[PDB]
Amino acid sequence: MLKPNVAIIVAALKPALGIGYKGKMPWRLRKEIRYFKDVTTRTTKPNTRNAVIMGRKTWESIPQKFRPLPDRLNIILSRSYENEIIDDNIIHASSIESSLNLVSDVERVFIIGGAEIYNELINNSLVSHLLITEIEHPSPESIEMDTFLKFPLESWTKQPKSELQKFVGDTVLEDDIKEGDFTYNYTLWTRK
Ligand SMILES: NC(=O)C1=CN([C@@H]2O[C@H](COP(=O)(O)OP(=O)(O)OC[C@H]3O[C@@H](n4cnc5c(N)ncnc54)[C@H](OP(=O)(O)O)[C@@H]3O)[C@@H](O)[C@H]2O)C=CC1
Ligand SMILES: Nc1nc(N)c2c(Cl)c(N)ccc2n1
Repeated sequence: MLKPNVAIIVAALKPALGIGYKGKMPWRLRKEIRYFKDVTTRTTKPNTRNAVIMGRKTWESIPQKFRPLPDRLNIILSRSYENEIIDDNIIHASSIESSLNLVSDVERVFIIGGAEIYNELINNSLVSHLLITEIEHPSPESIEMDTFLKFPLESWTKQPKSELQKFVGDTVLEDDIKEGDFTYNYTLWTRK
């Protein structure tokens, strides 16, 4: 696959854009996990699938019994890996672009984390869209976080919900979803 458009998908707590703590997500938002699953799995073309790219630490954080993520091509990046097709669902690679050379019959490509991957790949011009779940809490400072997004948002434009809807197709997008003390909304951003 040559120069595909790539999307980053992440959930962050405003205003600092915290995304983790000691290797885990600092929240368990049931509806959000379901949205992640649907957006990253659904395709429109016929015999295609989407590809999810992640850092080695992220891969290792998924219980072995629950990986690879089903119904998607999984690509794991490590600076120590040789470009290798493990099986039909798993690819090992040392760079995003090399990994993409190994794929065919992929519709969309998503970067799913973690922090290091995100903070590095945001500056790669292959990244054309950001799907950011913006999470709000009454006392954000009470949530322990050690990992944050460092995205140059001044170079990106948040699109209206209509554009997000068009992006996701059929997926139901509820507004101001509440789960415990968290309130969240899905958003789409494109480069200026
Ligand atoms: N809020 C959210 O939506 C999400 C949050 N996260 C959070 O992220 C955190 C984990 O992030 P982090 O620890 O940084 O882990 P990552 O998943 O980003 O893995 C980092 C590893 O990826 C490899 N890697 C990193 N950059 C590159 C590169 N540019 N090219 C090739 N390989 C590269 C390296 O592997 P090697 O060392 O083998 O070279 C590095 O050690 C947790 O807190 C987790 O909860 C994760 C996903 C979503
Ligand atoms: N928005 C969004 N983005 C991710 N990358 C997510 C991941 Cl990897 C897990 N595991 C769960 C929810 C997510 N939610």
